[PDB]
Amino acid sequence: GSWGCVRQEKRSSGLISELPSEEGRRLEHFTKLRPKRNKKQQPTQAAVCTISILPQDGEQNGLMGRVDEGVDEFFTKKVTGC
Amino acid sequence: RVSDEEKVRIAAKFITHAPPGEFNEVFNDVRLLLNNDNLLREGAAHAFAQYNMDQFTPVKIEGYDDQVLITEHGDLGNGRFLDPRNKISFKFDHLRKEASDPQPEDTESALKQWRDACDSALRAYVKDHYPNGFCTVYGKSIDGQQTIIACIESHQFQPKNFWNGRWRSEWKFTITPPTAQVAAVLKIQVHYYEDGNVQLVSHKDIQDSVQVSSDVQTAKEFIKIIENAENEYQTAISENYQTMSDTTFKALRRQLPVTRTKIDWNKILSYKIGK
Amino acid sequence: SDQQLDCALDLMRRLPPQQIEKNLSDLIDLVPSLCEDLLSSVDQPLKIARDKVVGKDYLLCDYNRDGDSYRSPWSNKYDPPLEDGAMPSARLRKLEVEANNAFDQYRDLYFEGGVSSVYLWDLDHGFAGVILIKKAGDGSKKIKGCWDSIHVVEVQEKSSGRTAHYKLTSTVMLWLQTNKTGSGTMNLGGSLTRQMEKDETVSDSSPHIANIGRLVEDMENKIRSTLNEIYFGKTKDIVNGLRSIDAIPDNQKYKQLQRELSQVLTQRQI
Repeated sequence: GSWGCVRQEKRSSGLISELPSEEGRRLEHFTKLRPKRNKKQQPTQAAVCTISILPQDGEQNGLMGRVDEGVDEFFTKKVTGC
Repeated sequence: RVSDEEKVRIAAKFITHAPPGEFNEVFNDVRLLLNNDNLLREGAAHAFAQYNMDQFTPVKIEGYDDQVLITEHGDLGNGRFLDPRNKISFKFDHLRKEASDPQPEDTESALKQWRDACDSALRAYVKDHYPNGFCTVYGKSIDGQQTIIACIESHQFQPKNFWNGRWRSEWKFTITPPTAQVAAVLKIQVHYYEDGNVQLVSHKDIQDSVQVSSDVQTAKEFIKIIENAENEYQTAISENYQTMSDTTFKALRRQLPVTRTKIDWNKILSYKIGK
Repeated sequence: SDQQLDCALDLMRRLPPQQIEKNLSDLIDLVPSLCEDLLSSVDQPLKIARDKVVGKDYLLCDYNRDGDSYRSPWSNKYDPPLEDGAMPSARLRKLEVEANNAFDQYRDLYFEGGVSSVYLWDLDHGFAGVILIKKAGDGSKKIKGCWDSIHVVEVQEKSSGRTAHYKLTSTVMLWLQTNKTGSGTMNLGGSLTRQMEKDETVSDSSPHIANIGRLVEDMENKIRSTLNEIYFGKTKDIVNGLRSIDAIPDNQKYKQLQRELSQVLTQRQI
């Protein structure tokens, strides 16, 4: 219908923009919709387990796997894809 | 270990990864989670833009009957996009649904010859295979080389029935007469979320070597490459569905116990082979 | 912040379930105060751990976790090693041992393999427990599949009666993946959740485990049917609605009419 960042070409208040995303936030809240929390510990910075086998043949520590592996070495960085 | 910059990047990742037709729900979630609108606005515009772009968001310019595809290739860079078909300039407002106040875009008209042929040649392909599909072909010069970029998008959103889906296909045609090279990526995403979260995420990367002839000729050669590749992709998908349902799924959990009758729990709780 | 938890759960119900682990972690980075609530309310792919003393695998979940360690249902020990980790009472532990044994049989009968783990904990006027089952298919086939069962049951014991109230909330996570030439990478995954509540008689011939077992069994049989329908039925149909291999007999008639009626309504409404 209408557009304008702030200059507003048309003679109107045009108070609508990207603002619609701040709001004043509602203080009221459910607080406790249902019974469930099971508060416990966790903070320790650690987590190791993983399964065993499932993924195709390729992992270990292969960081390679992108279009045009060679960069800043050949005459040009020509890429078949993007 | 923690900073507002990291939280903004996290918020941004979540937002740009919303499933098709559910951007707002995801955005509202992140907004309430981040709980800092000042930080949210830091990367909002960038988030919205990236989303619509990688999602090939079909948009309708002020009055062209124009369903055009918002992609990177059409990103002017000033906050406006290209409509290679109608050939105008349109400013896309990311929050609001509409993108208006267009600008004529008199072209370079160098690769356009090919571009205009493929475009409406593909536009036929799409109307034949995508129920609610749309397409956008880009004619452009990529560091010296001429390339045709056809983007196809198709979707079906039914939030009231808790599901949405979308198809995305991108074909890059780089010309090097006599014969040229092809590069594409097909993508499918489906989301079902009534009392759960199930998603089909699939994509196929293809590279082909094609012989380049005329203008209206190479075009039909392309639309042919695409048609065969996408039919093959879709075909392999329906087959995969078949195997998963008649082989893989049945190998996970039986429908009934080996004993062939529901479990006798009283028997499980006492009866032993020996201790 | 309860709306936050609500928002956190809605978000996980929309982001690709394939990345639940990375996303949940990020979600916690974003809202560190909800860490405990999210670890307990957000279902994640089941991880296997090896009980070295017994030489048997067990499954990991928030319910057998204490800090950064997890309790084995076999040796009742924490790993990595902890000093005074949370343990069920000696009497509940005994019932826990029996529940693990009963569900091991249940697992073998319905899944013919895989791993199961049951962990229990006491409540004010009853007790609760989680039943975990993981079954991965033939690792030699083109298509990989994995079933994760996560059953959380709450038992409300009645002072007088030996009739108890059972509340079962179950989630089955089904993962399917394939890396085949013709399909590139195809991943069909996620989960479905169902809840059930029932008052039931508790007796010597029908003790707590039997009642929980019957509920789990009925629940899984129902979810198995729904999974088959949704995964191989509904998502496939949505896929066929996005594209069609055969040329779709284009229809001019309805489309031509549609434009005419549309523009009238806009210049009447705002």
